[PDB]
Amino acid sequence: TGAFEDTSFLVNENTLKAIKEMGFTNMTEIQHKSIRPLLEGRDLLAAAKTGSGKTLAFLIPAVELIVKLRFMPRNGTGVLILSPTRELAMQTFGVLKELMTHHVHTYGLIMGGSNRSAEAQKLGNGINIIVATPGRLLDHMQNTPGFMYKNLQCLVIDEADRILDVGFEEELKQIIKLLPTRRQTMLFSATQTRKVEDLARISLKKEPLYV
Ligand SMILES: [Mg+2]
Ligand SMILES: [Mg+2]
Repeated sequence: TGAFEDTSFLVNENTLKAIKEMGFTNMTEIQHKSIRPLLEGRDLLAAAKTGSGKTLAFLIPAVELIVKLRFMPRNGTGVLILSPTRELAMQTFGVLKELMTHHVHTYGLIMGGSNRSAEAQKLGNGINIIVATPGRLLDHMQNTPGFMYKNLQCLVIDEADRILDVGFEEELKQIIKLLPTRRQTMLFSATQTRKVEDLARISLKKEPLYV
């Protein structure tokens, strides 16, 4: 039973209600493979491509941790999603926007070269789930002082191979280092590369692999 409605206990009803209003009925392969285990709290290494429905795969358990632990603007940041490009960062964010329609928790797109000071003032408020792009996020983490990440629960790395290709290998190593180690970490990459396997060691602990 790969339907979405059988994910009620495991995932908040307000999440399923939104997803039902998105027009989805049944889970894709990676969703079925990934969600159940990710809810339990395992670190995933996924060999996924765009079109697999991987976005929802990582978003459902991400929003779940934020709702479960009842995060507030007070609590700083909870989930951190990394995207190579602005196109994908925005893409993922639009989905997040749809999924958060029946939630009160704070979410924002702290990505791309676009008005740095307005983002800083925004993050100061307390943004629970953040869809971001690496190079700019590190800039906030090193320079924006009122940015709280100490409470981080989930870290998602979308299109890992594509992140390295745009030249963010060092930007990655430096965000991960500065992140609290007690966390769930998810790694999605279409192409299994030598470099990809290396930052997987840095990011993950003992992953359930999914192809
Ligand atoms: Mg660079
Ligand atoms: Mg991928």
